[PDB]
Amino acid sequence: MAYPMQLGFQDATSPIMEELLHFHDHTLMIVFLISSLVLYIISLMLTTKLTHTSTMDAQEVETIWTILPAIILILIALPSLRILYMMDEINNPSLTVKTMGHQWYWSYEYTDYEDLSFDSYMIPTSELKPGELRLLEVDNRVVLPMEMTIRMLVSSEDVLHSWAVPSLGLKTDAIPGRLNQTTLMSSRPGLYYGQCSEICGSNHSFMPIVLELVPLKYFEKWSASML
Amino acid sequence: MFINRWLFSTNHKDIGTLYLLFGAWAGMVGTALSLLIRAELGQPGTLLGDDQIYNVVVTAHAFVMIFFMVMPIMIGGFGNWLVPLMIGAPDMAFPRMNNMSFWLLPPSFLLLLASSMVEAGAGTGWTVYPPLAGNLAHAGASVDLTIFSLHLAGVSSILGAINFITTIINMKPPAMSQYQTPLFVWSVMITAVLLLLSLPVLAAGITMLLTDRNLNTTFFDPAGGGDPILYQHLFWFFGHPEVYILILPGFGMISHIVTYYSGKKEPFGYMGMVWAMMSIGFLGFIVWAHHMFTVGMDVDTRAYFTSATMIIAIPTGVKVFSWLATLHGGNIKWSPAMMWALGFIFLFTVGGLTGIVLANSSLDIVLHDTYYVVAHFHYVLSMGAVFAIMGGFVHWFPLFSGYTLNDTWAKIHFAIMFVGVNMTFFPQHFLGLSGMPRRYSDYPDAYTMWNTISSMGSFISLTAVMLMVFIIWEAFASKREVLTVDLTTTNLEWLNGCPPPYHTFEEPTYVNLK
Amino acid sequence: ASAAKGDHGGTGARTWRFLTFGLALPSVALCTLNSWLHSGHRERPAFIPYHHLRIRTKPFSWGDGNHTFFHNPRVNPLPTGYEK
Amino acid sequence: HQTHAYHMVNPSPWPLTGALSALLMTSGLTMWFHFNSMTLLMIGLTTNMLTMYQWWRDVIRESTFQGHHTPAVQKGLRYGMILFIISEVLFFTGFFWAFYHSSLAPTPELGGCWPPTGIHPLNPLEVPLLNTSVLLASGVSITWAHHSLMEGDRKHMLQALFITITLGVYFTLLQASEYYEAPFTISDGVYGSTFFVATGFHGLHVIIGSTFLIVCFFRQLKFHFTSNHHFGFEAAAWYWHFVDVVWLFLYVSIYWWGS
Amino acid sequence: ASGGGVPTDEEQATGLEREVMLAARKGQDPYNILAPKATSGTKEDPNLVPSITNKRIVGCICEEDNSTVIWFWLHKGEAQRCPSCGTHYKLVPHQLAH
Amino acid sequence: FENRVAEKQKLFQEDNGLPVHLKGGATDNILYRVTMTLCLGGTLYSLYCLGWASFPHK
Amino acid sequence: ITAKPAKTPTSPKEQAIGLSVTFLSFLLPAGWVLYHLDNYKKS
Amino acid sequence: HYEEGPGKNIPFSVENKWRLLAMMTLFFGSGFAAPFFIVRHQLLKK
Amino acid sequence: KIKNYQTAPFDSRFPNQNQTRNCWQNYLDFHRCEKAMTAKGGDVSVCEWYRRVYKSLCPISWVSTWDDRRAEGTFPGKI
Ligand SMILES: CCCCCCCCCCCCCCCCCC(=O)OC[C@H](COP(=O)([O-])OCC(O)COP(=O)([O-])OC[C@@H](COC(=O)CCCCCCCCCCCCCCCCC)OC(=O)CCCCCCCCCCCCCCCCC)OC(=O)CCCCCCCCCCCCCCCCC
Ligand SMILES: CCCCCCCCCCCCCCCCCC(=O)OCC(COC(=O)CCCCCCCCCCCCCCCCC)OC(=O)CCCCCCCCCCCCCCCCC
Ligand code: HEA
Ligand code: HEA
Ligand SMILES: CCCCC/C=C\C/C=C\C/C=C\C/C=C\CCCC(=O)O[C@H](COC(=O)CCCCCCCCCCCCCCCCC)COP(=O)(O)OCCN
Ligand SMILES: CCCCCC/C=C\CCCCCCCCCC(=O)O[C@H](COC(=O)CCCCCCCCCCCCCCC)COP(=O)(O)OC[C@@H](O)CO
Ligand SMILES: CCCCCC/C=C\CCCCCCCCCC(=O)O[C@H](COC(=O)CCCCCCCCCCCCCCC)COP(=O)(O)OC[C@@H](O)CO
Ligand SMILES: CCCCCC/C=C\CCCCCCCCCC(=O)O[C@H](COC(=O)CCCCCCCCCCCCCCC)COP(=O)(O)OC[C@@H](O)CO
Ligand SMILES: CCCCCCCCCCO[C@H]1O[C@H](CO)[C@@H](O[C@H]2O[C@H](CO)[C@@H](O)[C@H](O)[C@@H]2O)[C@H](O)[C@H]1O
Ligand SMILES: CCCCCCCCCCO[C@H]1O[C@H](CO)[C@@H](O[C@H]2O[C@H](CO)[C@@H](O)[C@H](O)[C@@H]2O)[C@H](O)[C@H]1O
Ligand SMILES: C[C@H](CCC(=O)O)[C@H]1CC[C@H]2[C@@H]3[C@H](O)C[C@@H]4C[C@H](O)CC[C@]4(C)[C@H]3C[C@H](O)[C@]12C
Ligand SMILES: C[C@H](CCC(=O)O)[C@H]1CC[C@H]2[C@@H]3[C@H](O)C[C@@H]4C[C@H](O)CC[C@]4(C)[C@H]3C[C@H](O)[C@]12C
Ligand code: CUA
Ligand SMILES: [Cu+2]
Ligand SMILES: [Mg+2]
Ligand code: NA
Ligand SMILES: [O-]
Ligand SMILES: [Zn+2]
Repeated sequence: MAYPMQLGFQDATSPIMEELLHFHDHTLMIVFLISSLVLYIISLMLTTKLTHTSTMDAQEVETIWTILPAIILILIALPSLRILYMMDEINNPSLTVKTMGHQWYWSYEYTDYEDLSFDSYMIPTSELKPGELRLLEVDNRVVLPMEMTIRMLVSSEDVLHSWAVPSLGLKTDAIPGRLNQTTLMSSRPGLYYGQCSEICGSNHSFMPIVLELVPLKYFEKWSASML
Repeated sequence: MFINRWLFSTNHKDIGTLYLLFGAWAGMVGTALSLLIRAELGQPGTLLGDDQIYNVVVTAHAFVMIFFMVMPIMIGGFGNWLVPLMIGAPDMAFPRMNNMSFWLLPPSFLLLLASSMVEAGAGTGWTVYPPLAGNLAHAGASVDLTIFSLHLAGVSSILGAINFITTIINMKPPAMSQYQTPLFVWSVMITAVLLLLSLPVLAAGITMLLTDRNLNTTFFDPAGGGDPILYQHLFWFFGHPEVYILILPGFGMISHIVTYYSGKKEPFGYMGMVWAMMSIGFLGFIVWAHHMFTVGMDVDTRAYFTSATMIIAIPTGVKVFSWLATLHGGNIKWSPAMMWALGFIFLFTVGGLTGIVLANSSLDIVLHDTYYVVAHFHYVLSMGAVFAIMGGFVHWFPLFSGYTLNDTWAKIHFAIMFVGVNMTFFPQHFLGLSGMPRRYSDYPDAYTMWNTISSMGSFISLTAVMLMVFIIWEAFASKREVLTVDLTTTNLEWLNGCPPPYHTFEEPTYVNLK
Repeated sequence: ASAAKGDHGGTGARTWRFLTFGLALPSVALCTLNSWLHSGHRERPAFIPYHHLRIRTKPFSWGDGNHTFFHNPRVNPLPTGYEK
Repeated sequence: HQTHAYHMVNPSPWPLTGALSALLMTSGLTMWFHFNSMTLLMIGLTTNMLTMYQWWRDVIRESTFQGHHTPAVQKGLRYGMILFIISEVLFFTGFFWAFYHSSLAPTPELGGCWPPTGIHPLNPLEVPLLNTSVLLASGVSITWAHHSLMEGDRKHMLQALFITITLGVYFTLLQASEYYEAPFTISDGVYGSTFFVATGFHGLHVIIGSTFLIVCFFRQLKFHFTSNHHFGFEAAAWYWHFVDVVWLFLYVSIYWWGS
Repeated sequence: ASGGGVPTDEEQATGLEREVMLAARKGQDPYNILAPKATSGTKEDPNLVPSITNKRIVGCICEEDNSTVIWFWLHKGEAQRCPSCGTHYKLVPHQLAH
Repeated sequence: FENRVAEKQKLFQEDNGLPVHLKGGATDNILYRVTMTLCLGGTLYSLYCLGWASFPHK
Repeated sequence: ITAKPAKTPTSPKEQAIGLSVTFLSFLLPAGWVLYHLDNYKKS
Repeated sequence: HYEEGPGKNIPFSVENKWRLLAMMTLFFGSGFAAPFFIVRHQLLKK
Repeated sequence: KIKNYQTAPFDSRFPNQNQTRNCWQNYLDFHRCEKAMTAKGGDVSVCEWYRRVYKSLCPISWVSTWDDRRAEGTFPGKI
């Protein structure tokens, strides 16, 4: 989750999101190199009574400042596309959990072995236990075994939603009659929070997502208690 | 006379003046919505107590500001005034069809305002994606009225695009090559061509949406074998070219302003600036699905769409560096317009860079539908499109009106406007990384400080808008008439005096073939 | 291809007039021979109430708002099967 | 007094009556779809016809009678009309995209196959082949009308232009027939949707074209067109090839391949 | 397959379209449909600029392929010069339309 | 039929200072007022209609 | 650019007025609505 | 014919600078008010 | 006979993010199998894999609906 006065990305919970942090660092570093440079050359251009209003040859400098940006772009593209093709992969996962968007809640379906399905609604604000976070807590969390490659299949039963967990670097749009797949791999236990990321109507702000990542042992027992 | 002059105009100048009044008005509508967005978000809790209304206000805000403020002022307003004057044409190719381009917009606008009045309004976001936008989650006439509002604006812009092209292609001096027309005209011809190819697919897209909602087609409804994704492809096929349509006339005006206020006879690298605007125009048509990086298209398609989006940086860069090069060794006049132009150059670049961050389908996973995307586009639109509009306006106001603005007041107006937009939009960068979604009427407590600061910024920008009005008033109140204008040798538009006569180039320019 | 003919000599309308009566219309009449001779009310299809056809997400703005605009009772059933 | 060859146009109300009629028609459709009433749509369609009439009336008045259509003004109208056809090409391109989108990747709901489980499609070698031969034939017959007009042959210009309109009208009845006789509807999922929205917009263009030609016919009856100046006829011939050509793609894409 | 009945521009052309068509025969351009051919633009051989008042906006493409046109008003009287390359232009006023 | 273009030419080129949309007699005036009347009628009626649809009915 | 003097000069006091009127025309009607929200939310 | 020059090529009189302020104030005024009154309108239906 | 199921394995036929069709295919392959065995003296035992994979990937509401339609006879798939 986000803390007060946060500037950057949520602390990474998965190796994908680690790679995005480092990649974001790479890219933002270049973005600083260039925004600084333009600012400097503007102030350079505007601070000298020296004039030269006659014509200037165009076809010479225009090489420097077409080629350099293209070499700079490849320096961005390569790492970017590596991380993309990594996000797909032959992953071969232990477990497959479906999520279904509704106006306005998520339902989860663990159907590998038994027909385990539950609704996961936002705790209202008036009903919060002391220390429980406004707009983020759910009645029934998504319990998942840690350090396991899980398959998430996202869909909707009404309109577009979008299943996001920044902490894990997951955003997959929920589309009716479509089964979108994303893989999940929490490197640690914990609670890890997300919110609908497509405008689904009146209550788009208020259908959040909580991952409770415990170990396999405690997952098995939870599954059987939710049937 | 009032009627024959102002309802039946066949005069590019008068029609231009009509467009400027439309945009200025619509602009106030657009602005008030923008404050209603930030008042709701300015503290934790729900202010309107009805989130469906918040979604309507957001949706209206983007339609108004895109189609009824930025597009009319730049293409309708500056375009009709200047294009004919800059190429020594007595009017536009179709002076009467041109009047219909203008008169379609009031009704177009009425229909949008109407959509928010009836039922619970179109709380869809300006993308209008089904099924939310469909006849089940948005039953009633709100969305249908939004669709028609768009149809009318669409036809209007298509008819104007035909006019600008035809005018620019066919009504130059016979001696005059295309490679001899100023950069602003180029910019409008390439914007005209974008409108021509893009707006017809929008019309197709939102018709198929109309018929889903009213004629029991299933273009987009999986029940009959439809696909919500078909719509996003069609929408965004137009959608991306539209963002370029919105900035391209801005590049024209800056090119002109930066050149004029440097006391150059011409912008650095003129053929480069053409090549760049044709390049942007062209790459703008092959990049659209960077808007669809989370819908579950192939990793290969996502790789392509990433790699293709990145190349736009090259041509766009040529322009940034050509402007800085135009400044080089200038006799700089620190006019208000020049500050607007310099403000743009830097603030557009920042906005252009956050766009390059978003280009990565890997990172766009974590950034899509967050305030990073809002931050990116408010930089290139509120500090890009709007800074070019302001610059253009203060620079050419005396050509239109025959009166001068108070430079000191205009300089104050820039300084207030510059602080506001930056305190408003910069922090939203953090909101994005920190994972605050778009289209939220309320936020986890953590997000409070930046929303509080962002919203205060909005109120500053408003004191700038209210002042600009007064400034326009003071110029008309005081009536200081233009005598003299520098650099008419290389700015034909000024050459007929301020303001120019009803009919200019009764007798065309004399230009030698040599 | 070139098609298997000639002219290009004295380009009259005469040539296009010759192509209109000499190929264009005869072709129309052959396709008309073929067409008004294959025609014969396709023994109508059988009604299975599939959920991906006879869609009704909002009543049409005419009739009972359940009949399409060129409704042929003989080949187009309503969502509840064929009429009298 | 002007010493350019461009047309400064008389203050005209028709741009306004055009915009207002555009409001009445959109408001009318809304009133019709949502609050079952045509009154407005009725009003809208009238002010639109009236506007279109008087607007194009003034253009003929301006050109045939006042002679403002110099070689320069003429050029402009060519560009204008090509640019206009181009916007239509992109407009149809939406409906082809939609068809190709759905036909190349049929969903589970359709039986994961094209054409969908339960659609008894039309045969392309029956009337659709007729429709094609009729429009292709009208492409020859108009081309003959055009050559007759430049060789200064009145009788044959008209004769050839009549055949054209007749073939164009023939098409329209055949299509109206096919529509009625078709065992599927616009309501029959994405097949119905892609089929009737596309062919329907194309059919709508065939009527605008037939109308345009009929306008050029009566103009010719009254001797408006010269041997060497007849832009209204040129544009109509251009627009007729557009309509003919859009038909071929519909025939090859929707009727043949997607069957 | 031969017979008349279609008017010619010669017969039926009218107004400004007619007058352009008549001027074009006599090799004239009273409506500036054609780029005028430059003289050497010396003081003795100045570019004759027809006008129908006592001033006309002259545009000068001083050197070929130059993207920027130099514009200035040419007034009746002693031949004025391009401010940029100094080629000469002189207003030969009037008639053009009787 | 008879070519009468050159007659229509001389009516429409007459220097009587009417705009082109009125230059062809009183019929133009009539047709032009019918158009404008219907437009402004329908536009008034449509705003009214819009007034009705902006408030709800049970 | 150079102009002739103001044909109808706007005095410092005339500007205080115009600015005040201008500022108030955006604020009062907005403020009236914004101020009375509680009584719309619960009608 | 139509009048030309400063304060004449516009659909509004700038003859009186206070009538002008009155005009300008209703124009931008009504524009900036509209959304507030729409929002109200939507709150008061329900 | 080649069991120990945890979840559906990766499938080279359905390699992208869209698995709509992987659900679809494995559902038919099942009810196609299941029909072929019962109606020609055999056992449904061999069709088990296809049921596991469709149960894993397919939303309950999708299977629920398709089952209701096979019953109704309005199932658009060739079984
Ligand atoms: C310089 C520029 C110039 C521009 C020029 C522009 C002008 C355009 C015109 C010129 C263009 C030329 C193009 C080349 C020709 C193309 C040929 C073609 O495709 O037609 C095949 C097509 C094949 O026939 P078919 O109907 O499919 O037969 C199979 C059945 O459907 C089977 O169905 P079933 O199995 O369900 O049926 C069961 C059975 C029931 O079982 C029973 O119980 C048996 C019942 C017995 C039925 C009795 C039938 C008797 C009919 C025979 C008549 C023969 C003599 C008639 C003579 C009369 C003369 C007026 O029914 C039957 O018996 C079926 C009988 C079928 C026999 C075929 C019918 C005869 C047609 C032959 C005409 C070919 C002429 C070509 C054109 C030449 C003119 C220049 O031919 C035609 O039917 C007509 C073609 C006419 C030419 C059209 C040209 C223009 C339009 C087409 C252009 C191509 C498409 C464009 C897009 C492509 C993009 C790449
Ligand atoms: C208004 C709120 C200000 C917030 C203050 C931050 C508090 C610090 C806590 C005290 C700090 C505590 C340290 C905690 C470590 C956090 C690590 C992390 O994960 O941190 C992640 C951070 C890393 O970013 C930073 O490292 C912050 C950079 C801030 C830039 C300074 C600009 C200040 C503008 C002034 C205010 C607005 C008015 C003018 C705006 C002018 C526009 C630039 O998040 C980002 O990725 C920011 C993305 C910004 C993208 C925009 C790029 C273009 C901007 C223009 C550059 C011009 C260069 C010349 C420099 C020229 C100087 C102008
Ligand atoms: C005028 C408006 C405008 C302009 C010009 C742009 C320009 C760009 N935009 Fe943006 N954009 C929007 C308006 C605009 N955009 C809007 C409104 C949305 C949201 C749509 C919605 O959801 O509502 C959006 C969304 C958007 C997304 C989707 C994010 C998401 O939904 O998840 C992406 C992804 O690539 C993107 C990228 C870019 C890029 C690469 C450019 C490039 O054109 C920028 C090029 C400019 C520069 C790069 C700076 C100048 C160049 C240099 C200094 C050269 C050197 C630089 C380098 C080598 C890096 N934009
Ligand atoms: C040109 C486009 C444009 C402009 C100018 C603006 C202006 C502003 N916008 Fe908007 N905005 C969008 C385009 C624009 N916006 C789009 C496309 C979206 C996404 C919509 C969606 O989610 O569906 C959006 C969404 C959006 C959101 C997100 C809502 C949400 O997702 O929850 C927010 C939040 O702060 C916001 C804020 C602002 C603010 C504070 C201003 C202003 O205060 C900035 C200051 C600028 C001005 C006030 C303009 C001044 C100029 C004039 C008044 C014209 C003058 C005329 C003449 C002189 C002739 N905008
Ligand atoms: C005979 C050949 C000529 C075809 C045209 C004839 C009549 C209709 C008129 C014009 C059509 C205009 C646009 C296309 C829109 C809709 C599709 C119409 C195609 C059609 O005609 O489809 C019919 C249904 O039409 C229906 O519902 C009719 C619904 C009537 C409402 C009109 C359409 C409403 C949508 C208008 C949107 C306009 C947007 C354009 C904006 C301008 C561009 C920017 C098919 O009949 P069916 O019984 O379902 O199947 C046959 C079964 N035996
Ligand atoms: C749901 C319903 C939605 C409704 C939306 C429709 C909106 C409005 C409909 C009312 C408009 C109809 C009135 C006719 C318009 C006539 C335009 C015309 O004919 O324009 C001509 C030029 O364009 C040319 O040729 C080339 C351009 C010709 C185009 C003709 C007009 C097109 C109108 C419809 C465009 C739809 C866009 C299609 C693509 C999506 C003439 O231009 P003028 O400046 O007049 O003359 C100048 C003089 O030199 C002539 O002597
Ligand atoms: C000038 C041409 C330049 C050459 C570039 C070539 C590009 C495009 C044309 C090729 C179209 C065939 C597509 C072949 C490859 C994809 C096949 C396919 O089937 O694509 C389909 C979509 O294509 C569709 O209709 C797509 C429909 C077309 C949309 C493409 C955008 C272009 C439109 C603008 C053209 C305007 C120019 C005017 C033309 C006269 C469906 O998507 P899939 O991903 O299959 O969904 C199922 C997945 O689960 C499988 O993994
Ligand atoms: C049931 C029906 C309802 C449907 C609504 C639409 C209705 C009707 C549309 C029919 C179109 C008829 C067009 C009439 C045009 C007449 C004007 C004309 O023909 O004008 C000509 C110029 O062309 C010009 O402006 C060019 C004029 C441009 C014409 C283009 C018109 C296209 C219409 C498309 C509009 C709809 C698009 C689709 C929207 C869904 C005149 O110059 P010339 O011919 O050289 O003559 C001069 C000589 O006499 C002297 O030597
Ligand atoms: C961009 C160009 C496109 C512009 C928009 C096109 C306009 C389409 C108009 C369609 O009008 C139809 O609607 C009527 C609906 O009332 C129908 O009659 C119906 O009305 C009767 C009277 O209530 C009913 O009883 C009957 O069902 C009857 O079919 C009738 O077929 C027809 O007039
Ligand atoms: C983002 C746009 C908004 C910008 C912020 C607005 C700044 C202040 C604008 C002033 O407008 C309000 O001020 C009064 C409160 O100070 C209100 O008094 C109301 O309440 C008073 C009691 O406080 C009564 O005296 C009055 O009768 C009256 O109804 C009044 O209605 C309202 O116009
Ligand atoms: C040749 C052409 C125009 C010259 C003219 O005829 O006046 C010029 C205009 C802009 C030029 C391009 C731009 O300067 C940007 C590029 C600069 C690189 O150094 C070469 C390729 C590059 C892509 C240039 C190639 C070529 O010289 C262009 C395309
Ligand atoms: C009216 C005119 C007479 C010759 C002339 O006007 O100079 C003639 C010449 C060509 C004639 C047309 C052509 O012969 C083509 C058609 C022939 C059919 O008899 C139907 C009428 C038809 C559409 C004719 C109408 C009319 O009689 C036309 C137009
Ligand atoms: Cu569900 Cu937003
Ligand atoms: Cu884009
Ligand atoms: Mg999104
Ligand atoms: Na809030
Ligand atoms: O011709
Ligand atoms: Zn010179």
